[PDB]
Amino acid sequence: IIKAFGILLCRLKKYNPVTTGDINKFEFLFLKASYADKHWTPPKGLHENSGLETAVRETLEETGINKDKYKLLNYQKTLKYNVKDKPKETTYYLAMLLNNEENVILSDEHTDYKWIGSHESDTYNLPESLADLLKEAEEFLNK
Repeated sequence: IIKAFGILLCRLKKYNPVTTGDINKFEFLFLKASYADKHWTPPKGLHENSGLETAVRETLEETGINKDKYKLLNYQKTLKYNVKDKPKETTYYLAMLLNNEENVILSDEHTDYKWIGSHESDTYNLPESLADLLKEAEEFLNK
């Protein structure tokens, strides 16, 4: 079972079109893989040798954002997918930025970053499981 771990990093939206109803004030960091499928995902990476150690290191390497720049919230999820018919699990840990204006620094693994919401799932061509992830995360963040 191949294991990947990432941090689902959220921030507060800088603007809301509507400030009336029950709304989604939050948005998650998504990097666009520079190769192959050009996948959009949260920052993540392969376990080596704690899943959170993995998450924090790969998030650092992938975005330049260290653990001290964000607060790990009490929510997580595991997505199971088969890679070339080999069982894989990716666990994401919700974390919110302390500074809403923290700047993403990409490595050569990605070409683009966007802060998105669960409603933008299809536009970003996210698998139903990552959309589920975003949905649940928003449920948690807005409760």
